Amino acid sequence: FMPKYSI
Amino acid sequence: MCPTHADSLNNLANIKREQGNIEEAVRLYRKALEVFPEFAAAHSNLASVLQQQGKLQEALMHYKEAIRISPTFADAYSNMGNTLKEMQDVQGALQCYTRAIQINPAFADAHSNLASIHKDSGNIPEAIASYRTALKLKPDFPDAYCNLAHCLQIVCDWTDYDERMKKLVSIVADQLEKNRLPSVHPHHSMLYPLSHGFRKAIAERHGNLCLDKINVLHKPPYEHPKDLKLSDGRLRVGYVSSDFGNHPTSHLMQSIPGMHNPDKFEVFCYALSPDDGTNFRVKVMAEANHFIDLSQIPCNGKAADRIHQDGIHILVNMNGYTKGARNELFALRPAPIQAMWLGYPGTSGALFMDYIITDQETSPAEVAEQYSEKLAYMPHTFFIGDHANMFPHLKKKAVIDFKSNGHIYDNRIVLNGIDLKAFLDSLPDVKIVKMKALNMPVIPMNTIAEAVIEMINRGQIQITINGFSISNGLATTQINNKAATGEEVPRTIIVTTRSQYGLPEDAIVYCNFNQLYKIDPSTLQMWANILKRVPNSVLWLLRFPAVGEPNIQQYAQNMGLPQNRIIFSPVAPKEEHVRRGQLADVCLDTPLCNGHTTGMDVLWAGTPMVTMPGETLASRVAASQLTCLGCLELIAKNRQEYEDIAVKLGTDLEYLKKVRGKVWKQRISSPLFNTKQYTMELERLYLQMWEHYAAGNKPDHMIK
Ligand SMILES: O=c1ccn([C@@H]2O[C@H](COP(=O)(O)OP(=O)(O)O)[C@@H](O)[C@H]2O)c(=O)[nH]1
Repeated sequence: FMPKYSI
Repeated sequence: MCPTHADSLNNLANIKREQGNIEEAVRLYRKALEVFPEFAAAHSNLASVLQQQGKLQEALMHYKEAIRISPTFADAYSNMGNTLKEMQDVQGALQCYTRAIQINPAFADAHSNLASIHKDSGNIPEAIASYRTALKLKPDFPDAYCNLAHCLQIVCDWTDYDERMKKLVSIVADQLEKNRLPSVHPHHSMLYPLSHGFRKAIAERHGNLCLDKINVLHKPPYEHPKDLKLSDGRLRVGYVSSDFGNHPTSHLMQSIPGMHNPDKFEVFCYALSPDDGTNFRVKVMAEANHFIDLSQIPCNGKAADRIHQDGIHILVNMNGYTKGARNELFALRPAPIQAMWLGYPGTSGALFMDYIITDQETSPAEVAEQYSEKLAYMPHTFFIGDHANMFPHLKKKAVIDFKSNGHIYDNRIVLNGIDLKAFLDSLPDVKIVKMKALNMPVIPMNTIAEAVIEMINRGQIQITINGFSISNGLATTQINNKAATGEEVPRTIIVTTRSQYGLPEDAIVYCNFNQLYKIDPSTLQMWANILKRVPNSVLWLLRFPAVGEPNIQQYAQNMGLPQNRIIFSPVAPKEEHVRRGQLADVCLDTPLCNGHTTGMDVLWAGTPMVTMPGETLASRVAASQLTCLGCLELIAKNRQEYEDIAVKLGTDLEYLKKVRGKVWKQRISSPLFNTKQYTMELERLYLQMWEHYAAGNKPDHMIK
């Protein structure tokens, strides 16, 4: 469940 | 026994059948077959009209004969296929269509019918391919043309859009003159620039298909109640739906049966669908005074009888021309008052419907000519949603401040949870931002914020902080399937972030989570104008369906937008869908056909929605929602005004904060999401309808 980019 | 005797009967009968007297056509055809049994064309024609009469088992026997007698009879294979499809044997229909095509490769109708099976099954490209084949083979083919048009609308292929719209109108106009069943479906007619007159005429002709199917039952009129004496002063309301289950309709009105006042009302839910096992069905079954599974009573005669025996005063049609409808029930008039409500955003066009429940904003008197029914106005909006009950975890949010020395945003990192207050009270340092009752807790960037962010970034399912369960908002389905669908309220705290969906952290997000079929070229132009005037803003859309994305991205490039200006996300479970609306700044409503359920979904997240109401019911719902909410500044008189409002909300961050705060307060404070108030107003309206009937009046507009 990966995000499209890193905060 | 003679062949040309029988031949003559067949021609006499294609005559009666052409006129429109279906009943005599049958008697002729049947004499033709006593005279010449091995008469393929008679068997095929008798079968065709038996199918219209809904005598499928008998039609199927005669198609089989036609084929036995004439094995090259592609036409009979094609119509036998359609009979099997209506009988739910899609397997057998498919075999019929394919066999027709092998025997006669040049036979267009079988290609069209193969396309319809694909279309029904969600295979839109496979449908487009077969409709295109049918039209190469037979270029004047309205059924194929209009179904291809709807396929193209669904995937947002706007090749020759204006010419296509012109031709759909032309086909409907020709078909209404020439007295055929129009190839445009009434539900689809809201999408094309037909006249109000034409849309109502299309509806009326679909209604008449029910009359053919109930005339074969030869039932007399029912005696209706004239008073409330046998029901103890209680008005008997019958809600009829194929959608008591996991369907939008239930996500709107599942609380209403239970909220009816037992002193004055007795509520019957007539389900047209079997129990799908979901809590939506459980609740309606549990809370209605009576629940009747009409799926177990396939005969419209016996089902209408059952309604009539229950002694219904007002029967409410929640399907209109949608999948699962049994309008035959309503055509048999088992109740003295029969009302359209909520599920179908158009007119029945039919004599057997008395009222449509709507409101002054949705259906103003100036456009009454588009409805065959009398208007019955609810005081605010006819629209309602169960969001207060299904999604109470979104009544309050908190955020994380991660920019630190920068902005305190309300929609980049969001926490929601029934136990959020307790989790916050366990934290050392929580800034509370007053909202010039209401306030947004702000978790500062401590090591706890880092752990939450870590979870989101590593894509972990969940973590634990001070004993509280913290869920990744992308994993709701693994943690609690029932919470994901809206059947349960989530029992964890859920984190939702722009990073999860690839939305830019430093930009205005304009969302539209509708099905792409509601977009036309003009709408995307409007959106492109807004994006060009609000640099770095993005438009957030859904793969709904996915094959629509490349089409929209292409039209957008031709408008001069780089690819990254439109961001597509997959369709999600109900709860993720409603929750992730919290990430948007503004929602841009589709003027062609508004967000309906979708409108209530974005407003529940506190997301302002800009709409331009048109003339159709379907184009005015979002404005009706917004006037009830109390946000008249989000309603545009024209495209210029729409673009201006959108652009103002994207450029003036102080105005955006004010309008977002308005929506966030008023979703609770206004009537829009108040099921108890809604039910009580619906009750006030039911009693008007009834008093009017009891005083011996035919139905008339109810505006007071
Ligand atoms: O990612 C999404 C987008 C939408 N929906 C739901 O899918 C249904 C769409 O129904 P429809 O197209 O009838 O929307 P309406 O026309 O009522 O706005 C609604 O219940 C939405 O809540 C969803 O679960 N996930």
